Amino acid sequence: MNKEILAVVEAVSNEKALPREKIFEALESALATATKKKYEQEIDVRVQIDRKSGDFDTFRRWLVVDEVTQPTKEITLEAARYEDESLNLGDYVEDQIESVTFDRITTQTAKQVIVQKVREAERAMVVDQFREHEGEIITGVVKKVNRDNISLDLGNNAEAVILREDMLPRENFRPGDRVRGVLYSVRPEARGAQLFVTRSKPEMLIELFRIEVPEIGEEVIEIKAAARDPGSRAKIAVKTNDKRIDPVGACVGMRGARVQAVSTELGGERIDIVLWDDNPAQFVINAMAPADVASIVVDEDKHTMDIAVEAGNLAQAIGRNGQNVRLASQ
Amino acid sequence: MNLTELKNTPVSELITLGENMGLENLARMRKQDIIFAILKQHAKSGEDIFGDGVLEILQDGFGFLRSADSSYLAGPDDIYVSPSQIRRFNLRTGDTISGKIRPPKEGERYFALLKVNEVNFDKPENARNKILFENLTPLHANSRLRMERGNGSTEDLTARVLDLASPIGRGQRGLIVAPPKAGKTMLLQNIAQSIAYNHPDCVLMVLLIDERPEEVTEMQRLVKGEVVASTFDEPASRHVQVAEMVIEKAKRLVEHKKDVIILLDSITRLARAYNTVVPASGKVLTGGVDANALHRPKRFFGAARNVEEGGSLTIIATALIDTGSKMDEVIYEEFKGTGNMELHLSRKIAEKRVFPAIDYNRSGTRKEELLTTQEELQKMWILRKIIHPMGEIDAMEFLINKLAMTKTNDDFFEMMK
RNA sequence: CACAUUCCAACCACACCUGGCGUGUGGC
DNA sequence: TATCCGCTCACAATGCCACACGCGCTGCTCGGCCG
Repeated sequence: MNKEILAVVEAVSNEKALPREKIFEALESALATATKKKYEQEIDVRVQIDRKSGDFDTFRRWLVVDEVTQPTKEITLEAARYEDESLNLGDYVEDQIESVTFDRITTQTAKQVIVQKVREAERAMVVDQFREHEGEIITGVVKKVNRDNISLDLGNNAEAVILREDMLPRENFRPGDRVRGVLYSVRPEARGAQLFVTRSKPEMLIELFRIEVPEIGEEVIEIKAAARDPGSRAKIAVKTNDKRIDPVGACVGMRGARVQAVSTELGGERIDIVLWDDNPAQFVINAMAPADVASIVVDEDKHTMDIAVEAGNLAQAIGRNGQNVRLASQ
Repeated sequence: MNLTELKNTPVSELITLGENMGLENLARMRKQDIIFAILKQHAKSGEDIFGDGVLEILQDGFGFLRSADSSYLAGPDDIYVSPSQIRRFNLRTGDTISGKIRPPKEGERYFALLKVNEVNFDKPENARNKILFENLTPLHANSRLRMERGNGSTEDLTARVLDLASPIGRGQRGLIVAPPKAGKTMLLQNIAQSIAYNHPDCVLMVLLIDERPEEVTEMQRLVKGEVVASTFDEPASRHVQVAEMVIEKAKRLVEHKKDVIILLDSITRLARAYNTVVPASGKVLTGGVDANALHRPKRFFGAARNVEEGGSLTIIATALIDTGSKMDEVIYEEFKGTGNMELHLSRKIAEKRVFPAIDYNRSGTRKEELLTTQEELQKMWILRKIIHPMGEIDAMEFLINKLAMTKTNDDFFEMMK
């Protein structure tokens, strides 16, 4: 029998994702499930196949508690006199041996646990190797699109997920194109979707800058705050530690080229880049650009900013859905 | 409307063009599908079409016109031709065909080439009269392909030392024995820029197989030449297909008396793909590599030759060694004694921040006297005599210092006196 | 210029196995 | 050449099912030969 388990442990194709130790512990869990299915009772046990010495064996777990239900896993907190427990809780025994691990039900449950854990192991390895990319822009091809979630192939058995809020209300994709995005959420213990990648943010735009601007990356133009209505607007107020570097002159570029390049990379999104000030009044004056206001009432007790606009600039100070305000309000 | 002048346009330009043509939101379909729909509508407005593409004959006998940007893949933007045209104009694999094309019909899924106006940049009448590539008589390289740029920058040295290590000519067979972490991509970029500046007459062909996509997008818009690559996101089928078809294109170009040069990276991964695509031969040697699995790569490597009648096919293939792979070990063992031009790169110098990490004594070129006059012959002989007793890293750094001390190889030869 | 085979969203097509001949046995 | 007769060779003597079983001029020499 040990020859069969040695053959199945050596015949693993992805020995990296599942080395001998975790493969043997998977087989241990499978044999424990098989033993559970053997007896009508529900007793959890361990195997300890003895990877390199010889064949396998089985133990019996107690999980010492004051309960009595399923006495196969019931031992009182003081039953440590004879049989050499000596501890309060956690004392287990090797009582049960002679576990059949080759019949039809055993083989079926073994294959089930093996496939479940190879899925778990590939998930764990891909998340551990591509999680540090959280905050960077990575490309990838989509392979399935649905009304609630879409999948992405990154390569080397790497699967990324994009939800509905992860996509723009009007952006579009289909299996075959190479889309880029930043990974924002990570769940190395998730059962399904693992690599929550999207853009859906202005900080993603910041990363875009870090990729497209050689100056950005050494903190030459500090980005203070930014808000984005997806596919609609991108308000952003940045500062500059230097006095000769103009943010609306450098970050915007020449005759509106860098901002227009980012807009056409996002699919025509109006981006308002403005200079940050050390006062909330002038900050919100400049944030509603393009506009012209001469009313500032800031209240830190009520967190209120009364910024009245001149009659005529209303449609320019509010915009569609209150954009120039709703972004500035956030 | 030509296919190239429409496809090399940016994706956003295609989206705006389709939206101006009165279509659904084009952000859903892929680039090939966008091109297909755009051509469908542009033909629905009349507009007799003019297309082009590289020919591929399938097992049935018909032909498909693949495009260069899609790395010669199958898509709705493909042009179908019946075997009747192939029998009439005497076409073959690798022949780029350009001419008039029409809209498709119901039940048809591809366009039809009506009449060809260009075959491999030639008259369609002379397309049937061309000597086969196999019937040609190979020879040694005679015309020297100088790689010296002449500006003496921090990158030109990369080619200068090259010309100081192993001369290269038209139709030469080249191997690059370099371990990883060495900068083979930098060497390829330098040699591509050198061949684009010095010899713009000969067509440059650069191929990247089983490569990461970043290098693909870098090479596709950095060098002056038609860049076709194939990333690892596809099975070995596409790899071997693009290899066969690019070598067929090169053979057709040489048959049309054109000097072609193929930069390949890497021959090891291509041999890996050729091994995993071919069925088993019955037995197995060390490394899991089949016996006949290397027949196709070896052929690919032997296709390079200097034609006596006209044209040439130079190849420079990079090999992966020192990777701890049994498969790569046996592949390099097989490919070692195969070519006449080899360049060995030292990993110890590579990851010692001494670029370009070259190995002088290990590298060389057979029949190098046919690619250089007596002057550079004696100069290189003196250089080899003075560098042989020296070590590896010290000699490399001394040579690169004496090279950077000047602009070109002539000034170095003069200062060596 | 012309006939023109147009290659692998649910799913339709990808479905199955012995008296050839003799002999023997039994019932109507 | 009749004509009955004999020889002998070619053509017959229900018709349904159920089950079982099976391989008796091919092994050793001479003549062939287009993917």
